Amino acid sequence: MNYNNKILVSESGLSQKHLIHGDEELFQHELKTIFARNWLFLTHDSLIPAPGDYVTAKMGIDEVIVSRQNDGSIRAFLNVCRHRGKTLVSVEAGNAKGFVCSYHGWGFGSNGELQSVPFEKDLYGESLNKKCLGLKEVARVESFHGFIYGCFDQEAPPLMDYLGDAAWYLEPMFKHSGGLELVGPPGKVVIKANWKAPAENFVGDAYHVGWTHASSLRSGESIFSSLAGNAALPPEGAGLQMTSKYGSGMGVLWDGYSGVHSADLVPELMAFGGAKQERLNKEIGDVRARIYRSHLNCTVFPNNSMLTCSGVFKVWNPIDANTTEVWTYAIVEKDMPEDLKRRLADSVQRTFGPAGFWESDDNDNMETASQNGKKYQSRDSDLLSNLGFGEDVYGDAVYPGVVGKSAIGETSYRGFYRAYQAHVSSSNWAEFEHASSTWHTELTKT
Amino acid sequence: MNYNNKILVSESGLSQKHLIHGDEELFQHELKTIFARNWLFLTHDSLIPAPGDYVTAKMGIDEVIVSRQNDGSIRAFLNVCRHRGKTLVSVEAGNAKGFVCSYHGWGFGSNGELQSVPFEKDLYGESLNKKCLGLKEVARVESFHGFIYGCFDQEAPPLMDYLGDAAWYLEPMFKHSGGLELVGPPGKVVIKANWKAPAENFVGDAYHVGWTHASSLRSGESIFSSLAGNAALPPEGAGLQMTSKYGSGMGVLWDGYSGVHSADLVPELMAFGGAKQERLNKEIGDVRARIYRSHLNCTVFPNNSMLTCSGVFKVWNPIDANTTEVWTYAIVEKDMPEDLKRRLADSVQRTFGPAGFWESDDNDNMETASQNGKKYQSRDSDLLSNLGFGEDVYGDAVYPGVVGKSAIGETSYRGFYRAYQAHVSSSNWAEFEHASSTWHTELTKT
Amino acid sequence: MNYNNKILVSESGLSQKHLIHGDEELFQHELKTIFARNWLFLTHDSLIPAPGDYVTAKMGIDEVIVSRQNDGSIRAFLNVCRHRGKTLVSVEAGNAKGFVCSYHGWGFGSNGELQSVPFEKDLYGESLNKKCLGLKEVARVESFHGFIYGCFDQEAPPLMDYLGDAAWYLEPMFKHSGGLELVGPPGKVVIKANWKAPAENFVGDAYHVGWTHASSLRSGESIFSSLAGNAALPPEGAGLQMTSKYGSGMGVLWDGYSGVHSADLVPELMAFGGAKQERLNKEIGDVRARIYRSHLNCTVFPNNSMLTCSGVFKVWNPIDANTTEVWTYAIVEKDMPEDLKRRLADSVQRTFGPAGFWESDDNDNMETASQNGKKYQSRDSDLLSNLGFGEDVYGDAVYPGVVGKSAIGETSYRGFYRAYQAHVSSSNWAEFEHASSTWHTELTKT
Amino acid sequence: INIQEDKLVSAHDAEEILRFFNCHDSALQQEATTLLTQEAHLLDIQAYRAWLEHCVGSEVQYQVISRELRAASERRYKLNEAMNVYNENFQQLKVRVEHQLDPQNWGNSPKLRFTRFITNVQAAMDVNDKELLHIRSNVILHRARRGNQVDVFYAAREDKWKRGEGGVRKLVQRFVDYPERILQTHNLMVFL
Amino acid sequence: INIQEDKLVSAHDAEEILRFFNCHDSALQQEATTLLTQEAHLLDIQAYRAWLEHCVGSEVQYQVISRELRAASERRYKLNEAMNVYNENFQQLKVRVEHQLDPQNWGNSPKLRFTRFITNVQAAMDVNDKELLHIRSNVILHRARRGNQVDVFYAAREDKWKRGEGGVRKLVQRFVDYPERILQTHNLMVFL
Amino acid sequence: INIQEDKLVSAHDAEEILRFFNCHDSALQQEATTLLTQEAHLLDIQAYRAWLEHCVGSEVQYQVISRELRAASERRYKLNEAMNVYNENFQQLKVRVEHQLDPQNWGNSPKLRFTRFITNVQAAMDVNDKELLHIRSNVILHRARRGNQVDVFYAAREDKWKRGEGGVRKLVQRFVDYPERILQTHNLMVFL
Ligand SMILES: CCOc1ccccc1
Ligand SMILES: CCOc1ccccc1
Ligand SMILES: CCOc1ccccc1
Ligand code: FES
Ligand code: FES
Ligand code: FES
Ligand SMILES: [Fe+3]
Ligand SMILES: [Fe+3]
Ligand SMILES: [Fe+3]
Repeated sequence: MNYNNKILVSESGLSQKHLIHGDEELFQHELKTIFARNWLFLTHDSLIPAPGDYVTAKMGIDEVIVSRQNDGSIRAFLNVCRHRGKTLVSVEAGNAKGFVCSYHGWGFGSNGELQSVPFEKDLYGESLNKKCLGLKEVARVESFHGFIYGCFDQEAPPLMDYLGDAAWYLEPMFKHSGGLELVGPPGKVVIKANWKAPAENFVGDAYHVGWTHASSLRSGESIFSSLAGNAALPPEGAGLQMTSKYGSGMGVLWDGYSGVHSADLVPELMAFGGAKQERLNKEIGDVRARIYRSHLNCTVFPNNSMLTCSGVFKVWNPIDANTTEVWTYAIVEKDMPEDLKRRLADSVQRTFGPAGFWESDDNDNMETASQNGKKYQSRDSDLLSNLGFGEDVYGDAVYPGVVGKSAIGETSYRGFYRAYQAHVSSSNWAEFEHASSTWHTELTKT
Repeated sequence: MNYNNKILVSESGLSQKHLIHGDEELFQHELKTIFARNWLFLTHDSLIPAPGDYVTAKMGIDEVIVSRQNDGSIRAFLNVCRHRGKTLVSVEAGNAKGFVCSYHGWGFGSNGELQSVPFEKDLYGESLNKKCLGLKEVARVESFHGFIYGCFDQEAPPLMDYLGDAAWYLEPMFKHSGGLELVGPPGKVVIKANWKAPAENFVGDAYHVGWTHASSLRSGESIFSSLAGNAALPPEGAGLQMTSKYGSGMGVLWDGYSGVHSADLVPELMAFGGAKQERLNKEIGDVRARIYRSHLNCTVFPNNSMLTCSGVFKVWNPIDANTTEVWTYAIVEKDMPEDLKRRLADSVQRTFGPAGFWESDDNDNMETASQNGKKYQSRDSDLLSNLGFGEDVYGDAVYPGVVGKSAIGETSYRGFYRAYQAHVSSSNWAEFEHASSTWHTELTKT
Repeated sequence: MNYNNKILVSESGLSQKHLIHGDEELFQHELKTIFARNWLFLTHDSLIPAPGDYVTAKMGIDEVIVSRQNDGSIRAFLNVCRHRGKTLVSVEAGNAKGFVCSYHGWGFGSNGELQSVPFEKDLYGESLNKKCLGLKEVARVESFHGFIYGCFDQEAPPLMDYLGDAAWYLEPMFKHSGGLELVGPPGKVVIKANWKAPAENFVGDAYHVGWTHASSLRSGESIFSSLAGNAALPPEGAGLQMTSKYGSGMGVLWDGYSGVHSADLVPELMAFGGAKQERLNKEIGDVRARIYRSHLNCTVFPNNSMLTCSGVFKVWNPIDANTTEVWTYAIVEKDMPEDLKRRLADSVQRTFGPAGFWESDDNDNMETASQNGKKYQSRDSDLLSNLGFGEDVYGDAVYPGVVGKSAIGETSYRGFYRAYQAHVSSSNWAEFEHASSTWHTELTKT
Repeated sequence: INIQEDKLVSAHDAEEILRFFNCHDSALQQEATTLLTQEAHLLDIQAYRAWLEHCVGSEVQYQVISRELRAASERRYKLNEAMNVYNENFQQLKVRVEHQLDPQNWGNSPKLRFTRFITNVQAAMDVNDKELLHIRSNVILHRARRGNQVDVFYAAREDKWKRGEGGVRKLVQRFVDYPERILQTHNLMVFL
Repeated sequence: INIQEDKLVSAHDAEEILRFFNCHDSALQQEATTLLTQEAHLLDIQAYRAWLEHCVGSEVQYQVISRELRAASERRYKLNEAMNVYNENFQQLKVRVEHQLDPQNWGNSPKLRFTRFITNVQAAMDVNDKELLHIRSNVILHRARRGNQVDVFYAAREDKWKRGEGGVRKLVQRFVDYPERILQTHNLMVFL
Repeated sequence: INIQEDKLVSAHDAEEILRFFNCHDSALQQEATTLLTQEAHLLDIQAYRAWLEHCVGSEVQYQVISRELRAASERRYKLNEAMNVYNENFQQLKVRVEHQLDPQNWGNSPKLRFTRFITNVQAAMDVNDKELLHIRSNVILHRARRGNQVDVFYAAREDKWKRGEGGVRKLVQRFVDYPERILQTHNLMVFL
């Protein structure tokens, strides 16, 4: 397939070829043009707070070690020995000043440097240039309010610029709330779906909620429960959708601070969020204080998703075109009482974790939609994302980005896939930029 | 591999490259040139008799919904939602006026039309052209005496013409017997063989019976039992072999009406078939009445096989070059007593079903022959099908098609693989026709 | 990938691209340029001593039948029927005058000839040319002191020449000891590693022993036990490394006759080997008699490895780029007392068999190093084998081959990968020879 | 169990529960365990003739079904719900045993290896036939052959056992509703 | 067990061993086997309401954890060692049961098939609470759905059971430390 | 069992059947179940030293074989039929236990997870040695490590147990003929 020419996503992001969820050659191409190029979630300050603390993370199909340095910075390195290529670290988290390879015993510092080689003097003499044998380092590592992302491509925009218009929506919860903590360890489950299936669902799919999650809505008694079985449509002005230049987007459901949490948490949460909102009105204004306690379903392009307020935090780690390893953490506000943090974390896992009953409603949807992308008569078929097209705006006085002023639509699908196509057809960041110079105009046509 | 030029099947179908049973690129090519082009078995009238009745079926690796319309016709559709591509129907059979997708709730009629979209007015307004969003329909659906076949290619010959000379042999049992019923549900088992391995075996392999099935012949006491361990060769004139332009073929074993059925069914069956034959003599003549109660081992090209009289009905559903999902139904004559129908169906499954002891004799043969097709030193080796070559005829006064007037030979292998090669090297039906303009001459050389 | 041009192994064998352990296209290319071209281990005289005795073996991914002929010679044939390609023999060893196919009953002699075809006269008449239908024969089968190797390529050097300078080191144990026997049956286990990972480890990796096998060294009390956890380096002159033109190489650890065997066998073995060495001094000289009772870790290129004295004998049978089927036999000296042979064989399996505790130490090392070769950021990375480079010699007065006069180094990695690269980039033996005309000069640079 | 409240429970399954929740005879559970363990041992070592002689009643029905996947809400479509993978009388079992033991059953060389794991044994005498013993048990059946072929079967068995020749308790009915619709074990050529 | 000598053994595991090695009450092991077999039967036939009514105590904690992989020698890193796949009280179990039984749970059509294998049953009364029964058992849980989906779960269960309404012994605590860190079963949506 | 009639049955297997079909001592089957359950518990929690001290006799032979695939009709080829995956005396088991517990056994970090399922327990006293207990049982052994590695082992065990120090019954022989010829579990580094 010629990725320079092949139209995988149609103009304005209105449709995508179904093969994108199934084609292994394209998956391999995405390793280069999506995963080696873009910002990927690694960890949170809260999981590696002290010098020497480390975790392992995936970046695409690669594994990295992410380590807190003595100077308080964070550096990340391929989890691969520079000698004969053995996996260096076999655990998920810990604290160490270095990592010794179990094959021939080479010792690397937390800073990636090759520090020791067994019997170096007797074997190598002075001939081994250890200075050139440090672990392969992730070129870019940056923080968004404690959330640590990595990028293999030195040419990427800074993380803040990459978030584009999405940052404005995230800031009330990520910054102005006093800050978030990530509660680990994550649940980890393999699903038989393409990474794009859950990514697209979290970025912009409010339409599916009443029908897909009918049983969870009815059974759980959460605040969005009126939607069960499409019994009721959210009122006008119940929310909005947004998307951005580099592909990140989200839905906003106004005031939905207790999110998917069952009635057992609703009163406490609605009290807590409302009390903080009252304080934030004076700081960031009424609209942004309201956004703080509004439910955001967001994907940070390409494969990191979240539900704010619900507190669900996801990584869709790619394995192959029909296999994804799902990591699920809980996010909590730092100034919540500890007992509430604990119950919130359990509730995140209860609803969206490995045995998350909400998450289970989505399984067949993502898996079959992905696997059908391999089927002969469907490869060249068109997946539709045209809902709300021709009613999006850009440059609004209040809400930034390409915005659909309705709770349910496909605005964020369009922006996600526009960015995806621009990357797949480009060899580097400069070409992506050229392919994106009229990004918002393309999205707001008609 | 260049399929226009590569000789996968030698002249007159005398041999085939072993790689055809193992090569995944060729498997992918077969999806286009074999499965998307030819007639494939779907279901029987008896399994979807009433309006709204439906079943799911495979066509190649694609899945379709096959539905009885209100007007009594049958239409078939890809089992894939036109929105975001989720699998629409997750069951094997039922009755419904429509199918609702579990992702966003789109509702399709039994006629494939997009009939309802949740909250269409509020979300899409008048902008959704539902008339262009019907399920992807199978272009051609036709019946052969209740047996329903589908074809994705609008350019295919009518099913009756496609059966070619094979139809004449099938008609006494399929038509003149008063009609057959398919007894469901089918057994379903995955084997590690190429779909062509069982297809070729059923189309033309009488040679294997005495040796492969020695234990089943000896243990079961069926009428063909004298063959066990090659203890005895069928007498001259015990049967014949035939093949046809579009690849279908069969063996005929004269008078073998009780087939593989154990002695417990032999007297009843031999009485029943003989009594009907006596009536049919007056209608269709002695020869065709005899064919009615003669055992036919047939493959309807490409991947539907059967043993008439034994009542075994097979679909070899392709998964990959070394994986096939085997569907096994029983066929019974409509005017048989119900108790006999029931015992016949159980006996079909007993012998050739998921725990079919006869079918089990074939497992290692098909699986290893297929898997060896991947082995380096065997890929370019030649599978032989030359038995009886130079003794076939065409245009016989009594028996139509390319015919070998002997019970055991490889006539039907040659016709099967001649048609296979003509399809693999052609881009469409017109090219197949051009490549087949001297089909019978090629088969009767020397 | 263009194998004529792609530098997979750098000059002097100093490094290799990590992708060589993971790339499936290269694996397929190795089937042609490595496995179909080179000498591969089949069996030992001791396992097929009498006429009619046979075993099955892998040669690359192909399976062969290896049979003792009536004249005392050995011939080997593809385990594939010449009719429709079914696997002929389903057992691992036995005694027979021939092999009958379970599909249609064709009978082949132990000499590969098609001897019988069921009902040949009635079916084929005189038309079947059985003389042209013998099993596909392995072109070359030769013995090295009872050890039987095969090669599909008629153009290969004789086995003795192919062993090159390695033969000199093997001869004291293989020839001058009075001869070895292979004790079967082998253990068989699948590991998730590339065949090259264990091959390279056995050919030249003494460096890993103290660290990888720290626990086995400490627990087992073998003679090499001082090395546990890199507690001690072998003294100067503790051993050497060698490599050869056609890729075979080994490490020599002086005097280590009891090898990895636990203290329970150490006194008996050290007595036995020392007593035979005393006799051999007079026959082959002191140096070669000492080599006899010195521990050799050797790979016979490409995928046969051994530890002499320890008695471990390995075949790394390739399945795919990250899958290898490991066969483990014991080698014993023919003139050892039978009870000692039995205990030695059990000890080989105890340490390096399916539940070999030493072998288990290596699992993660080989598996992860191999699997990392598929990871995007590692494919183009360089595996290092530069230890000892610039200190190797060729043409030494005492020790032949390219030799590193130190116990620990990467001399044998370099020779292995030099030969590997010359094969991968060549279309035939003549091209390999041309690419190898300065093989030792390349290895001894600087 | 009220199946109007417990919406996922079939009438048949609710009836079978009732059978075991009532009288609990601990000695009977132990007898049943012995019976099933000995049966599984005979099968595992491929003593198929001994199995027939010692474990199988002359009036046996040995039945394994595969049920077509239908909608939970289906109420109109009423055609054959299942097919019989096995539905054997004693003579039909004997045929299958002779097929296993035939020296020209090529698939049995080299010899297969069977390992059965029987768990969850429950036993209850029939109310009306005081000589009829109901036994329920689950089986994991591991079949290994030809170096690298491994097939694992999982099933619940509803049995009836009755005292026959010599007072020996023998199987007079086995019913298995096989839980996997599409077999991924090459075949179901094993005695569950 | 001395965990300073048996270096691989956790303090928790050593404590649990001690519980069963002491008093052996054979009748109690038999009672526990019956209890667990009946519980597994109710779950297998998807009688989730009956399971709650008959098997689950009002004060239940039903907990399944997933433990982060850490170095055997780790001694400094002290953040949350595990997450809760399940950590349910009775009402939370009821929510999950209602979710299973809801007619708009699309994933339950066609109906799932469950088969449980319970083994290695051990039972001991608590020392201090004479009405608290400790039961340990292992489960293999086979779930089949949609033609060719097959998921097999493996776990050890540490239970506490206590007599409740009508004198019926009911589950008041289940603890499972799930042995596989990354699930390869699509989800853990089964009651272990 | 007549092995001339039951053609698939080996002489060894027929001899082992005979052992259990005769005297049935229900109390002995229960004792054996307890013994094997406690042994499996100690192994599952990786209390390998405790296993040696409490479960393994000083005179033990612990043997697991792998048998070469040969023709069912083979009668001439008479070379070594099997190799020993394990064939350990007490000291050799101790070596393996020390290897497991060594802090430089890198493969044991992060810690492995074991779950054993023991079924089909049969027990009979030896005729001639009144202190020798024959126990047969089947094991499923689940080993999980490193996130996504899962290996499942299946075997039948022929044991002899004898009272040793303190009157404690200990294993003096275990024989397993491993059913899979080519292992697909990376290794057989588990105590069956
Ligand atoms: C979009 C993924 O799931 C959601 C979305 C919106 C609200 C609640 C859950
Ligand atoms: C050809 C497949 O099987 C057969 C064939 C002919 C007769 C009986 C069975
Ligand atoms: C090299 C593979 O293993 C070895 C090597 C040398 C000595 C002992 C074991
Ligand atoms: S591979 Fe890491 S030290 Fe050699
Ligand atoms: S995928 Fe079917 S309604 Fe959206
Ligand atoms: S395939 Fe061997 S005789 Fe036909
Ligand atoms: Fe959802
Ligand atoms: Fe057949
Ligand atoms: Fe090693």
